[PDB]
Amino acid sequence: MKQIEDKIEEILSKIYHIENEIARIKKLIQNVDVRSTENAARSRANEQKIAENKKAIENKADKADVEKNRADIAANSRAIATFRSSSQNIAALTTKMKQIEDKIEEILSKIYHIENEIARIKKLIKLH
Amino acid sequence: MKQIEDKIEEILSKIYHIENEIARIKKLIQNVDVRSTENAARSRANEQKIAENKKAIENKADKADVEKNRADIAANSRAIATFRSSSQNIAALTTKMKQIEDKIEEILSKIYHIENEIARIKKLIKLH
Amino acid sequence: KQIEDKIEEILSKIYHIENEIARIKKLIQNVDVRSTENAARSRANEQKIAENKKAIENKADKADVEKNRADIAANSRAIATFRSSSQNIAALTTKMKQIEDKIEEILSKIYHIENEIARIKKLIKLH
Ligand SMILES: [Cl-]
Ligand SMILES: [Cl-]
Ligand SMILES: [Cl-]
Ligand SMILES: [Cl-]
Ligand SMILES: [Cl-]
Repeated sequence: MKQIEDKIEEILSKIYHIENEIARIKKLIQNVDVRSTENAARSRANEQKIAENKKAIENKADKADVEKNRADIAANSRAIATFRSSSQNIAALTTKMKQIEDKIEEILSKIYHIENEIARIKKLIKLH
Repeated sequence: MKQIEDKIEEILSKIYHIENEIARIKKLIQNVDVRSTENAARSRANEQKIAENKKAIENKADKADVEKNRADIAANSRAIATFRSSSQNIAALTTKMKQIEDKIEEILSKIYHIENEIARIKKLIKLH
Repeated sequence: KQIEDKIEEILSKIYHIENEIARIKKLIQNVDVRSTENAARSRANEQKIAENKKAIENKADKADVEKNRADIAANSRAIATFRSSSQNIAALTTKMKQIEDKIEEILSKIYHIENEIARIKKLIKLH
């Protein structure tokens, strides 16, 4: 009788409450199902950006290569101070050379004066 | 007894529906769980791979150092063609030199013949 | 009889269902959170990737360093040649020295000659 109509009253109340929870549950699963797929795309985007970075790195030059170069550069820099000295030796060998040419033209002229004297002397002596 | 029966029927239909909805929820839920654990695995791997790239990046050369080297190299190259006309000046000095060497020996040769002819003049004088 | 027995069943199915729902709620909640973590982790990763992309925009390519390496080995090959030349300076310096010497040899021979001649000029005027 009414014990039944109370169990039924309880049974309906539970059922209605169960229905609200399911609706609310379904909603939540939709919220999370959508996020997890936006995450799956966000992470497949990233792993492909990273394979680009991995690649774009296989292209950038080592640091050891560029520290060899800065050594070999400073090596050649120093060799330029070893063979910058023998530039001012040229400007010194040209002025001395020139001096030597001047003295040589002066020596020649003395010889030609001398030769003229000796021509004179050989004549004076045969004229006796 | 035929209102208690109508409500009971309403419940049996409602229960069957709720059961069917719960089966939908479970497998749906399962899949979001399955997918979210992938996304987690994917995002931590990517984390590892991002790290790897951060290190590799650290072993590559900063452009500014490579740009230094370029400039230094060019300024070395500047002061190297600069010392090509140094040796241009040499080839003139070497020839100008051998022109002086050939003179000096001729000068000597005229001088030796002068000496001889003086020795002659002197001997000619004493005998008179 | 036959009402009481359906109601009995119904109450057992409700209880069964209440457990399924309370189990479902913590599954969902767990998965919700795991996805909120996944979401931030993947947003962070994209920020880190985006620091690596910006650190790649401050490094030199292989081509440019390869170039520098060639430019250098040239300047080594170009110098080394020129280095062999400039030993020809040392040759002019000592040869100039020998000359300087031969000239002072010559200059002094001449002065002794001038002297002899000065005497001869006089001796011939003395006849
Ligand atoms: Cl997720
Ligand atoms: Cl370099
Ligand atoms: Cl260099
Ligand atoms: Cl990610
Ligand atoms: Cl990266």
